[PDB]
Amino acid sequence: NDQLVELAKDPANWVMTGRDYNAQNYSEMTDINKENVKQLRPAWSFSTGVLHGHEGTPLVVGDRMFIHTPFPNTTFALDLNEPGKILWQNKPKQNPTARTVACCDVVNRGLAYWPGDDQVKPLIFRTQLDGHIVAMDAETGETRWIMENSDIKVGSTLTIAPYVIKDLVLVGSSGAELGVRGYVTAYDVKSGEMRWRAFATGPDEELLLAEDFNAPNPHYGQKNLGLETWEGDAWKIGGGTNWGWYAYDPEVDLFYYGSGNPAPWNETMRPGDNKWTMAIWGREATTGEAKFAYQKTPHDEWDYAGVNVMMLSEQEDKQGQMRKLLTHPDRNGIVYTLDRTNGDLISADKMDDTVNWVKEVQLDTGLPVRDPEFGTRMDHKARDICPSAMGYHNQGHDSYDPERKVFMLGINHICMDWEPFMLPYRAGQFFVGATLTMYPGPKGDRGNASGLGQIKAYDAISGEMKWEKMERFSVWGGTMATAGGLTFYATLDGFIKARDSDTGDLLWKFKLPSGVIGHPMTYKHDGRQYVAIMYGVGGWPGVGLVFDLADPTAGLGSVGAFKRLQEFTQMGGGVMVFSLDGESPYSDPNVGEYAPGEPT
Amino acid sequence: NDQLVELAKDPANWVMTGRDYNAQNYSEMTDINKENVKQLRPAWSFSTGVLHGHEGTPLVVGDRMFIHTPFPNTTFALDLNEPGKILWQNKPKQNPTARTVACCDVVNRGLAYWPGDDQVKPLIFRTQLDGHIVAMDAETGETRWIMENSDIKVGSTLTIAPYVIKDLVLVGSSGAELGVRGYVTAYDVKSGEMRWRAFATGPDEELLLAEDFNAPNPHYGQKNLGLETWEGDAWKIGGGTNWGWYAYDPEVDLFYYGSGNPAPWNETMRPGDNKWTMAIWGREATTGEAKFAYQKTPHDEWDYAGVNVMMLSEQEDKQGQMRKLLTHPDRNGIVYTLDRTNGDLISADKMDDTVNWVKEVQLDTGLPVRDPEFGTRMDHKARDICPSAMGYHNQGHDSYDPERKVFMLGINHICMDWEPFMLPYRAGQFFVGATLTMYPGPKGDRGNASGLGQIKAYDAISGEMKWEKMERFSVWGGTMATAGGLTFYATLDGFIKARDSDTGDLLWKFKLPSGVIGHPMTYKHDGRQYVAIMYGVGGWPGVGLVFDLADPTAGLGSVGAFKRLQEFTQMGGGVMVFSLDGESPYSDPNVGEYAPGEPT
Amino acid sequence: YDGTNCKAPGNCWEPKPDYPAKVEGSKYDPQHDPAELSKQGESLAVMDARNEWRVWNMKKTGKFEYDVKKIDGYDETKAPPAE
Amino acid sequence: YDGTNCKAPGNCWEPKPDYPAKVEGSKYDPQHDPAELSKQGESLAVMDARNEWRVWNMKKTGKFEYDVKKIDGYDETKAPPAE
Ligand SMILES: O=C(O)c1cc(C(=O)O)c2c(n1)C(=O)C(=O)c1cc(C(=O)O)[nH]c1-2
Ligand SMILES: O=C(O)c1cc(C(=O)O)c2c(n1)C(=O)C(=O)c1cc(C(=O)O)[nH]c1-2
Ligand SMILES: [Ca+2]
Ligand SMILES: [Ca+2]
Repeated sequence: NDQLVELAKDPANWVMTGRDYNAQNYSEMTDINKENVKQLRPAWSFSTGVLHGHEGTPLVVGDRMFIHTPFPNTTFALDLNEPGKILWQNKPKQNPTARTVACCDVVNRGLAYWPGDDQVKPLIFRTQLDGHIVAMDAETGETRWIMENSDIKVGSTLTIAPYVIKDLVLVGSSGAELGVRGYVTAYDVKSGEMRWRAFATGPDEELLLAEDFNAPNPHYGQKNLGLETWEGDAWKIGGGTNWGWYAYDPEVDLFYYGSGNPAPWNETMRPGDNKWTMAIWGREATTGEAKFAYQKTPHDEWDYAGVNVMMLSEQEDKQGQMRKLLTHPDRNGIVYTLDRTNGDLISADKMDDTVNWVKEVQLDTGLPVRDPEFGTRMDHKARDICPSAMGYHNQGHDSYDPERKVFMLGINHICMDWEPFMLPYRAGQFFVGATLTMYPGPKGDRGNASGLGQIKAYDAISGEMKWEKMERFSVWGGTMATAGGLTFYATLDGFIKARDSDTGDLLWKFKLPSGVIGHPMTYKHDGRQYVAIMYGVGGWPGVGLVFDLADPTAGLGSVGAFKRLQEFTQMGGGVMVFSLDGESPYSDPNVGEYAPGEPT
Repeated sequence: NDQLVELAKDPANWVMTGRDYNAQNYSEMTDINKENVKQLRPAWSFSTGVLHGHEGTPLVVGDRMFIHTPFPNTTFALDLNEPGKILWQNKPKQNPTARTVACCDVVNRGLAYWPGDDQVKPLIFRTQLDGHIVAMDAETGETRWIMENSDIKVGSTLTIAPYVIKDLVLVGSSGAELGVRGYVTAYDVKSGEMRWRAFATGPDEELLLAEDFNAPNPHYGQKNLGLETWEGDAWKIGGGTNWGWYAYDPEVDLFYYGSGNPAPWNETMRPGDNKWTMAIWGREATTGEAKFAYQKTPHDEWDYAGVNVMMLSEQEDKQGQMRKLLTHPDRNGIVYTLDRTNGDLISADKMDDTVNWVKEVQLDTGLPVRDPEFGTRMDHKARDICPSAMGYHNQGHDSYDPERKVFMLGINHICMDWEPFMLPYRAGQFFVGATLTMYPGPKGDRGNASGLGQIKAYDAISGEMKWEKMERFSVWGGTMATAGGLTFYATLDGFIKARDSDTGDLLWKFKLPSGVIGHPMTYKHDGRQYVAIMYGVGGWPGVGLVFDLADPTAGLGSVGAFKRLQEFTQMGGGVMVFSLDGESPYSDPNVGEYAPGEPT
Repeated sequence: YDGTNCKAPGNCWEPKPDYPAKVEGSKYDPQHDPAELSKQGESLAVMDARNEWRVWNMKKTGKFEYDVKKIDGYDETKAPPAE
Repeated sequence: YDGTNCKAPGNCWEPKPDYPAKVEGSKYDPQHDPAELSKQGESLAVMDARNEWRVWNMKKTGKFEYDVKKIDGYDETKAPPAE
């Protein structure tokens, strides 16, 4: 959508997940910088009325901030002129059974916005856990349409944030732990009429491939690999769901995203490279046809679901030429960079030397050289594999500083013990088939279950780490960088931190009500620069805390790794907003005060 | 307790509900005052991880802050040296059936603290909705003992905060809407052994009266009134439960508290004065024997439960006689002042001229001249009664400024339509018997349903209202006054405000995550004065929002009166602390950061 | 009924115009079931009962137990041992 | 199985030492009931079907309706009118 890129040029709004189509979570504003970040204070706050994981970030368009929530996923609209008033709220009615088939908490990653045209005013889009995608008028919040995308009767839910391109709203999918075959779908923003749908496994007509799919890199694989890499009909239940993020290049009209892990976790029950799970996609937006696809993890064996953030940038080649790129910090521990117009493999570095499932990735063949000593297989218990299923990087939406040309990566430092087991597939039931035991990586404190995270500034071309810092817990919510030389992010233990982008020094922080798992956002209102972030620990890291568990292997093996978390935070939910000296529309006490008049 | 009156002398501690036995919610500190107040910013915050109404106020004792919460009532302890750490938490296992017999949300008003002695260490006391009273080691949070005080099987729950005097802890009672006969019980802080117990209705022996009960004021009534002001055995389910607050004068060794309303609400079903419900009590802390008692509302007809706050002061009569007083702003819309040693009725004014169930309170007889046009009775729908069942004043624990000699009162402006109906009493089932329609008083906007609160500075002796200010919502959570000329209080629409104690002007306010129903508090730590408060709307005014009610008569009639509350706030739960420029232990970014290994 | 006409000190209730002086035997007679009106008291008795053993056991053992079923010497129909 | 010996472009899987090249027949045979493997596809089919009716009704009526049961002319076995 052209108007959306136009609206993104104004520091006034944050119209989509990663702020703009390049998904960089970067702001050109310098009001808040290294010099004055010490004076950053809370301007106002808002509780969502619901607990559980609060992922994603709010959207700002003019004098309005849009807030999504975890189950029952009610959407709120706040008046920025006086954040105290709630313009509107759309609260749906869902079958609480949907909560039953959610693998990793009832989270939701965000909303989407369509600029509207001369026929239909601006619309806000939301996805619901129960499988529905819905459109609502942005002014009043009243529902325009609703369509069914995923059936919870088969363990198919929705947690991903909808994404708008031109006149299409994209809807991903969740449920690989339930054996759901992954698929992305495009609906018309106005009618909600399905324009196309593309699966991650099976025949090439369901895979939706362009006549010249993977032509620039034939070795990546091309035709009929959707069936050929699976034994029998196993692909009908082979995951591949995309619940991560998107990116889009309007110039070549290609949006990018990653397909998830194959089902079940038991690798012995599914021989083959299981394509096209664990792949990076380059799909034509209007038609949905794939121009290229690169499988990062052939025949997965660790649940390295490849749905992570896709950050776009234009940097200089290692041979000295300007290349249009795509950087992607994967769950398997590798940070991939490709020519986003080719699928050309340019960089594939380990985010931490401790990654041991792979010795290295060959840039000429693109194949990862597995280290047999760390794979998984029936009748065997692999140990100290890194990364763990939670990966060295999860759902967190990171950022890129176009000026310093570095990526601010929120990393996880977790490894695991893994032993699979046989199990039948019953639609609607779980189809995992593996027992885990997770804990801190070699650089952490496995003795005390601490030191499970890291944040680093990475250079895609040189593959060098400008600076690295250890965090007590995994930095799960992503990051945001600004022209002010600051890199914001939040922690699971309750803080929003601001670091020096050049040195990685901690310049400021605040103790929010609860841990964070969403990414920071920034907008400008009434000539003032605000920084907002959501809080409310949850997601996979918090299932133990959230669902009061004690078995260390419970929560797909996450409960153990995070048993200490509860000593630093409890559940929560809301959005906290900051500014210099806590300046807000309420600095003048009277603003908002009751005056007999009419409805406030 | 003596050392308790001592710790109270140090501005670093807030050891009990109203800080000290005089229960004035007054601060001697001036760091924050009429000047700097505008530079007050959030220093840190904590999420309780639970929802629903958050009443009461946190207790601080040295380097620790204790926090109570609504069902499941789990207790927390924070390290003030670095608030991000949770020293300990005690989470009980209660029968969820308790929620079933709670009339007005599953709230809890506070904790109690016992300084400990050479035998046993300091103790933290809590009450649980399921009727248990429990002691815990204030250093580890380990349970010492738990006793059964209330039975939910008969509709008897606990919401009131425990109270410590000498080596005893007082436990109140809740359940009048379920026909529960009220009674206060005292236990040994160490053994948890029951010392005494006094009921509010029935025979003098169970009432526990002193040999000279009311000798000073015989006209108040004396022997056998708890049996003669009732027909037959009606008193066996009369109510009079005390769930408000206490006050204590160790000089005369007497504590004070107000007894609740009589059951049912259908007045026609219980003819008689209904003593001793709706009374002010003066009992010996060691025996529990009453020295005096005054019934403010004989034969209740409006649910003006007389359990409100008891603020002790030492002022001068109108005859120039220095008297140890007690001011009490009751639900009936009258604020009373008696001699806390004698029982003499010094003052009894109308908190607002709209009160119409009474003409006036004759100071000589001590009787409320009723106005038949505003009473209730079977087969009659009374209209426009003020105050409403919620009263012109509720559970909010207010404050008194010794120096300015005034009382900062948080008032409600709600009237109502009332209609009784016959119904059987069934142990464990609701026993109300009345349909109500509440709405804004005459001084508010009844068309738009706004303007239901007021904040006024009241002088007891002169009976004057220094200043008055109107709020769009009932100021429901009490107030706090400081030596700096400031009076803090929070609103239901989610703000914590500070007004000029002399002019009542609004000098500052902050938009908290959710509305407030508890009172603010302050303490000095690390040489810095902080102002903490709890947010999380709920309680009676919020039952409609918390339980999703749409019928205007639902919520005992509160739903219709607060139907607009939903446009200003959602549920929440936590505590937020403030200070000048929000300085805090974390002003040094590196405090509490991950510092593994042996640094030094 | 203005509340001033007191039958005696501390007792000033008077039937409102057109209402009985005694509800028993009137169209307003609540007719409460005594069996029901006594449940509260019975409930307090059992709790105090159980609580007695909780206080005793902790003194005699130095440890505290809530579940009376796990106290040595407990008996529903019997008070604690004089010790 | 190091992942570098490909049977063809994009196909580099090999059984680990001692493990079958085909699970069918081996002791690791999943034996997926075909009835089960079909639930998903069937589901998408019925949802897409209902969506067509939803889309059709808003276009013809002018107002939106989610519950197909309340759509004038809704027939579970047929697709909306070819118009
Ligand atoms: O198989 C799937 O489709 C799927 C879905 C989701 C989801 O929608 O939350 C997660 C996962 N897998 C997953 O493997 C995982 O690690 C995970 C973490 C989270 C989170 O929000 O913290 N969601 C998910
Ligand atoms: O008579 C009782 O025992 C009883 C108990 C309580 C309670 O437990 O808080 C309330 C009430 N009554 C009551 O009438 C009322 O107005 C009320 C308001 C609230 C609140 O916390 O906002 N609780 C209660
Ligand atoms: Ca997964
Ligand atoms: Ca009551």
